[PDB]
Amino acid sequence: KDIEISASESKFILEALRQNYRLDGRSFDQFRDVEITFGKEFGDVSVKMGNTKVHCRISCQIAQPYEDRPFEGLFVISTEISPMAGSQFENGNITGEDEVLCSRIIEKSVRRSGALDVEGLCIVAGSKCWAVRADVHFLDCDGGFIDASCIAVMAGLMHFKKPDITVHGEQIIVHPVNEREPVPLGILHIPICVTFSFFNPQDTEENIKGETNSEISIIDATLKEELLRDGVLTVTLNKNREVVQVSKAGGLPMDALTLMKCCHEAYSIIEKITDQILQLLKEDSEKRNKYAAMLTSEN
Amino acid sequence: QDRRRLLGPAAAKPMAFSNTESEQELSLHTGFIENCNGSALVEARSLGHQTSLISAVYGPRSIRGSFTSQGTISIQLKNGLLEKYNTNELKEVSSFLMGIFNSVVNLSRYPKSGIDIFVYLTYDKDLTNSQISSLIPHCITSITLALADAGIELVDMAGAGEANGTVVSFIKNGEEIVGFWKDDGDDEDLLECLDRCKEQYNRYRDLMISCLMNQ
Amino acid sequence: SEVITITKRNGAFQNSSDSQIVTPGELVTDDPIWMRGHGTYFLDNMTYSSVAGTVSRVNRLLSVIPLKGRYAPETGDHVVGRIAEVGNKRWKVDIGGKQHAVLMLGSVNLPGGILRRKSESDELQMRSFLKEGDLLNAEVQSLFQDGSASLHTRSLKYGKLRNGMFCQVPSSLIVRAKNHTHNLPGNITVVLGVNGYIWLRKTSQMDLARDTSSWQIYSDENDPSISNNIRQAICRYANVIKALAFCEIGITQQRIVSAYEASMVYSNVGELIEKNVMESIGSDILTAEKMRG
Amino acid sequence: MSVQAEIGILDHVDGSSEFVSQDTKVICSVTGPIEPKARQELPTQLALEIIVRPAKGVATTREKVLEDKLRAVLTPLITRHCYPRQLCQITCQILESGEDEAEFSLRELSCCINAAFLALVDAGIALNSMCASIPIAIIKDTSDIIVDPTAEQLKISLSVHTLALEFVNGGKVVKNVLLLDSNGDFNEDQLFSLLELGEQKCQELVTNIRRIIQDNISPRLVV
Amino acid sequence: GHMSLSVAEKSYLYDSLASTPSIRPDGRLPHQFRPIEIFTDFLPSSNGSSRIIASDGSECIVSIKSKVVDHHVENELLQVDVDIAGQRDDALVVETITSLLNKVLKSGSGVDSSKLQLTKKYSFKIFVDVLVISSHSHPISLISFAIYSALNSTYLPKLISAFDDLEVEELPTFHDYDMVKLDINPPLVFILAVVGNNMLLDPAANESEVANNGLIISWSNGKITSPIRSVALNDSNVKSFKPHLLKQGLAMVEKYAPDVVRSLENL
Amino acid sequence: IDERASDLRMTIRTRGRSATIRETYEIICDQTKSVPLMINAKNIAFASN
Amino acid sequence: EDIIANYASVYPVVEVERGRVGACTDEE
Amino acid sequence: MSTFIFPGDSFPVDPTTPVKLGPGIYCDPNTQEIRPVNTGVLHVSAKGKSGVQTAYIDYSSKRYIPSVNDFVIGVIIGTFSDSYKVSLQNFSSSVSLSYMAFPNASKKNRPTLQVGDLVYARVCTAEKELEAEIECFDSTTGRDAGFGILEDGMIIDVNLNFARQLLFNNDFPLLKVLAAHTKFEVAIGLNGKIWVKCEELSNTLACYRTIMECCQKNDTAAFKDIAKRQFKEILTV
Amino acid sequence: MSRLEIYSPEGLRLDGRRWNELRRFESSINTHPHAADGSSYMEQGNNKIITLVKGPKEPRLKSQMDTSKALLNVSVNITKFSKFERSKSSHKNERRVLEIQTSLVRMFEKNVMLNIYPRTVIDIEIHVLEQDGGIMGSLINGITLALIDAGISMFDYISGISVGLYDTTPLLDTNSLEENAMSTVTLGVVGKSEKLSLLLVEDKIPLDRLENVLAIGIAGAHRVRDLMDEELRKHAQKRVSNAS
RNA sequence: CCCCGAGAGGGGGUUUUUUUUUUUUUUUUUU
Repeated sequence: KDIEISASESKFILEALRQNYRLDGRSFDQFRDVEITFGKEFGDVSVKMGNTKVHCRISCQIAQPYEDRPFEGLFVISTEISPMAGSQFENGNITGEDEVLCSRIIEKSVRRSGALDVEGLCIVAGSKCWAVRADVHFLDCDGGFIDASCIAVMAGLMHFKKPDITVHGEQIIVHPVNEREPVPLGILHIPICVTFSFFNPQDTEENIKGETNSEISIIDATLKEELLRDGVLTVTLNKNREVVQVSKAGGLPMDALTLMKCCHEAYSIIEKITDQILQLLKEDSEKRNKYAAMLTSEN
Repeated sequence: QDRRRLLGPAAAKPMAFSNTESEQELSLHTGFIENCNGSALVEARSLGHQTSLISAVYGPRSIRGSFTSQGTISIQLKNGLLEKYNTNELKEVSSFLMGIFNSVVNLSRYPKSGIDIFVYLTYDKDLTNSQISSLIPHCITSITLALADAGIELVDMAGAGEANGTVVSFIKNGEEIVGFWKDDGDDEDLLECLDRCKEQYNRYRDLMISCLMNQ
Repeated sequence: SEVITITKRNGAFQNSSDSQIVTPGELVTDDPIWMRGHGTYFLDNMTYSSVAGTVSRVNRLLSVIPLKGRYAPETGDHVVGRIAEVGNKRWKVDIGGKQHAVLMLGSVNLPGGILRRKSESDELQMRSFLKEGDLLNAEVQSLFQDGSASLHTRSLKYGKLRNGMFCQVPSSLIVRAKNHTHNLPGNITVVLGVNGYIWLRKTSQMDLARDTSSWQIYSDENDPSISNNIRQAICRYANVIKALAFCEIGITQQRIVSAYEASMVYSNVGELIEKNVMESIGSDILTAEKMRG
Repeated sequence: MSVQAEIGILDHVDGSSEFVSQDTKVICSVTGPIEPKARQELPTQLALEIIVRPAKGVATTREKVLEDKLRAVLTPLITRHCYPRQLCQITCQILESGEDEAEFSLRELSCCINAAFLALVDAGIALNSMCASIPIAIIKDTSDIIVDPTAEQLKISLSVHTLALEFVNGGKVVKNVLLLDSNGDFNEDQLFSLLELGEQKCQELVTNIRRIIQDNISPRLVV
Repeated sequence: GHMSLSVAEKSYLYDSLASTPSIRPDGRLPHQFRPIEIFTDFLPSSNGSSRIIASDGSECIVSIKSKVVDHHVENELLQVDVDIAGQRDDALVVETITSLLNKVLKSGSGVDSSKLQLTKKYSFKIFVDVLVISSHSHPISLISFAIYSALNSTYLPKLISAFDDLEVEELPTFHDYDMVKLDINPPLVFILAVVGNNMLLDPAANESEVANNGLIISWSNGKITSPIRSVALNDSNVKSFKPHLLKQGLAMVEKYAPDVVRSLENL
Repeated sequence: IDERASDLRMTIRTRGRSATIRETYEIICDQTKSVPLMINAKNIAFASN
Repeated sequence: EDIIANYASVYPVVEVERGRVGACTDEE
Repeated sequence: MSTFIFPGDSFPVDPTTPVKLGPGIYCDPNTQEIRPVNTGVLHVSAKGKSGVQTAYIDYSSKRYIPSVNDFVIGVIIGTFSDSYKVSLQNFSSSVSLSYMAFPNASKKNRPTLQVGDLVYARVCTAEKELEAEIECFDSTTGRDAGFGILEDGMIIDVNLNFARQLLFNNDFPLLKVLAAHTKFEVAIGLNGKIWVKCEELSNTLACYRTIMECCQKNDTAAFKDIAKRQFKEILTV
Repeated sequence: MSRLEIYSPEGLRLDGRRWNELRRFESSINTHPHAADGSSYMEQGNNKIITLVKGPKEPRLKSQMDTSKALLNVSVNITKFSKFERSKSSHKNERRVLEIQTSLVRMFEKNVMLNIYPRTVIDIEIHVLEQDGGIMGSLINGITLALIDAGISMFDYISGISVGLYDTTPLLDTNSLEENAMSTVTLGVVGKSEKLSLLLVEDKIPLDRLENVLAIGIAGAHRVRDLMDEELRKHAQKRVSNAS
């Protein structure tokens, strides 16, 4: 199912960019306000960027590690799309170009990067371990799925707490949360994705052989801006001033110095976002403790 | 494990057990599957090996893919309840069977049509307290019965026989050959196999005609 | 007697007048007066090539002729094609280009020719007249916007092919000419389609009348009486065409007959598929051409 | 029966909703009528594409049953003959089980029925009538019939029930019983006592739903 | 089949081939093969490799890799893997050829598996990976020639440790540089075409399209061996054949195979 | 299970520290002897529509 | 007790033959 | 405050009165009963209207369903012999626009439109079980047509209710509030599409942003004041 | 912690190369004339890649047909014998491979003039026979060469290269051993320009080092472009000489 | 806008099903 875009809409949105205008009123370098809401259970997190709505759920269960890695636990990230985010998405389409890319960006940002301490997921070596699962649910699409998911996964992992397990011999003793408190996960670093969208205001000839560069780049594009772009760049960083991953899979040829500028611009955003996540986690912890005190008092 | 089936827990391991010429008779039945156009039940019992397989013919039905002056035929073998064969080996027999019935089925009478023949290897017991070669003649018997039961035109009643890993299918009173199969076996034993298989071919053809008529 | 020829090689995957040349992205000129044609693209004054080939200057029209590429239909070409599909009131035929050519029901000469009244029925029943897989002569009547070709067979010269065998060479080895149907020694006739599709058949009465029944112009039936020599002649002619193609040398009616008589040195025909004979044959064709100058 | 629902929360869908009972939270979306795939096309009626997504993991055969039962409820509700050769996509994303999903799927099914109905209302699709669904359970020591049971109550239950009724005439007349999914050990007397008490709580639910629908939709319309 | 021909072309080809003096479209004799080119030892990462090019552009690449296995638990010591470009892994043609080839090169049928044994417990598992880049007919004989060439230029690692696990039980250790050439006798697979009463070796694309039937005959140790399979080269002109044709085919291979092997076993 | 199967624990080494994977006992089914399944016959229902 | 946590089940794979080839139907 | 209705509720009007059924109301082909199938406000026309009362239900919706005599904004997406393939709304069934119907139409004469063009078109025929047909010139138009291409400008997505109010209701302040700031043209489609153009892009953009904000809030009072903040922000640069 | 001298104090690497030198780069055009319209055999180090371009031609399904542009498809076949240790499973449906195929398509969609071939399809089949680091860069060079051989119009060359970062040092054209011991950056450079078609970083890289690494890669990619251009004119010139 | 007749005729501009997920080397502080 296709999204029909008129010539008028194509010309208007592009011309607006030539006049430093974007429809939502943002700034070319302006990232959308990210809202993070935690549910009752640990690992339940809802991320909202403008109209974009994503929900992540962290879960874990006792499992056996692979033969190759007897000291490491299991960790998987699911990002199956559904027609709920729009009829443009086919139900279960996990092989489409954009889907596989998004799936690979998140994987290289969280899994491959070792954001989660999988070594601390091991209960007994080569026998029993924890299997952490991150399920991302794309509720409403207005662009920026990759950035929304990376925040949803990370906020969830940092908010999630696994039940205490004591092990004797073969036997496993899964302590319920009420009897003893659950244990948080180990996070080595906090990866954040920032996606750039590129627009060629002129023709291909002036992009390939043109002297002065004039390609437009905006941060965190909406759906309309996303459907009219000529190239995409997703750069992942952390507060430690290091690039976790960069992916410009083809698209509009872009100047190297411009791509470097984007990486430095993204670093200022990931700093604000990371601190934001941490603060919302503290307040959530203070909220749960204050209610625990008001529950014990009256009790 | 699988999101489309219930395969149970993954830590579970299948139960493994431990330790502490001959005449052949077969049973034939046709037209017991209302779901399709033609069907057959072929059961054979001999020595330390019995076989119960079911064939089902679906056609002639519509073909999306291309225009055709003549008909198109597909054969698929499925593993049954307990005995199992390699998918490759089942594909190979399927190809061997396709070649045989492309010489027997009057394809000219079914333009832009598809005849899909299924053979279910339901119950194959090995009681010896490439085994697929001994099942081949029974498949041809089932497919021939099913096609005739379906009302699909055949040039002649195609039957076969097996002798020392050699399988050869005959038509026209055994005068000509519609398929030749040979695994293992010995050297320079072609003439002996042809005679032994033609004897089985003749016996199977008589029982088939007897089944298509009297029943 | 040799059962087969196998050529072996170890440690390697594979064996291993001035004309202007250019590659994609290379600057051809900076004169804005030029009209940019195929194989090129431009930005203001600069004109860059859009393919790997030789720079061509005809009048004020700068273009770059590609080294390689599929057969490009021109209006009026004599092509040989195979019916790929039949739909509606049209025939779609494989020529060997980027797209299938179309053959409307209107263009073809229906059975009974002029005399028969136009029939509603024929559009429904066209497959019988023609069907998937059939070969035929056709002329590129017109061209579509993208470049696709519309064919027609409104002539006795054009129509369904029979009484022979098909073979194909790269379209670059066959150029346009006054006529592409030629009579050759051995009572056989060649049809050299500009698209590279070639048809070799037994010489018919029409082929003789060209340089000197309307109900059966679409019959699949091969002539009942076709001698072995005619058949063994076809095999010989076909091999030599493949030999000329193997040398990357464009076929000629003269080159073909010359090669056919020169190949008579070899007793068995099946000895025309070997490379040595082709390499030697190719050089023979070329040296004579050099002598002709 | 203190449920809470919101209507029209999604932007890129014709209709949506978010139904919450206890800890069971389900968000639903509906797009239609739209162009159907060839294999989906029905010459005279509307084709329903019904999808159920679990709170944890990927969709398995379990959700395939949730899709099937949800189909039995939504199919007669929609005036399908109004949309021949057309499609209506209905997607349910269960956000929170509110029950042990390894044992029960009771509350998730009822919440999906209520949410799907609300999403159909929001989308403006022709409906023959209204509908409400509640989960019910029985306890062996207690002998009680508990409407809208908690997760802890389900653990000690002898039978679990999903009841969905079709209401007309301002939510006062039970037109039919769209779905009754009874599982576990129970007798004939328990069944009708269940149906009697179940019908009461269902009727109360419709009344509450009618309130929610009017409260959300009326500001959009004009007087 | 692959090639598309009109009814007229097929009729002309059939009559020409079914003639008592069988006339091939390229002028070949009923036992003449078309010229092929073979490259070997171009994949240093593998133990052995080959690349065969036909005259019609048909190309096949074979790779040979080894792995130390316990022959007490690993029944099959030689695994053939076929990959035809443009075809699914579960395609009918792919699996059939895969199943067929594995039978041709079984451990105790047409291959001296003794040369793969290292110790009393461990042996060399041979992985024969086939990649068909292009093919216009049944590539079974094409692949066979490539596998042959590859297996005759394969070099395996040499063992150092003792060869008696049962007692001393030493861990299998190998030399750092020396490799022993794999001495083995790879079988060949010939494919024939049946047009009327004539039998043709190495059927061309156009020839196979009009053929009434076909034969797949294996060859090892200077004699005919299983697998022997009749095969429909096409599906529109398949007919039954007289038994004498079957005996003619086996006889035809039996006399022309050594000529092929001789040109293939060149030093 | 075998009374005393020779296969015991399998030692796996980490980056300095050592660990031992617990000995896996191979359970074997009897070729002949068998016990009937204990079904609550009071609960066996039969289907009708 | 008679709670559901103390009961097991069988894992069934039901296949219906209707002359088609492909993935598992919604019926199965 | 209005009199809300829900599907399966009793229909107020009596069968003794001749009633023309509009949107929301359904006449069962089997039981012949008249019953509401949509949720919203019931509107019944006053008596004396030529002896025929028109009853319908105003319900919230955003998925357009083609009805005869509707002015719609379509986008050319296709070429078919004898007509254009045009899409009213994403994922919806395509509509046909014949080559025959155009402002200075001729059978020989042909339209210059190129796929991707916006057309102001009227839907003359809307069969339920057949592809929608859109005509630029209408017989009802009787020699006057506003139909044809829209050049440049910007198009806006809008729910069917908001579009209907913008086209038929003169008390809707949206056009007026946008006229007291700048002068531009507007095409209004009943399929929930609004086309806006001005002389400068900044003004068209400002109009775009206002219409969306006003469509979102649906508070009639807000727009004149809401519009004022929007105009100001553009000059912010 | 590597016990091998990845970069010795003498400025020499494990294979003998210095910091700045490309690996034997041997191209080959028109390798499979009877199998594709365009073909290229790439040997960049121990990397061995067959690339086939089939088209522009008629789509096999009219459902998948664009009337404004050609359909570009790329399928990468990483063979089970590409790496020292034979992989048991296939990589055909591997997510990593789907991303590679998608990436390559997104690269050449903005280079190949698909607009001048409407209602056609361009199928690109790739077979990786041997792998030894920088396989992505080699894939890019193989497609660019094969596409040109097919006479398919494009705006410019696209050269691919990989650059590793061992500690401070930057290593051009890294092999499998170097990639296992450090983070690498894969760069696709359009023509002689500074514009990147593909920027690929999959492992951790300090933000301060990234700009310098890009600078090395772009310079190296320009050399790859020259080698590709050189071998192409050589093949062209001979053909012109013999044909004319 | 396109093809065929010399003058308002005729012919064409290209729609729909098939097959699951891994992935490389003796405490504490200052000394």
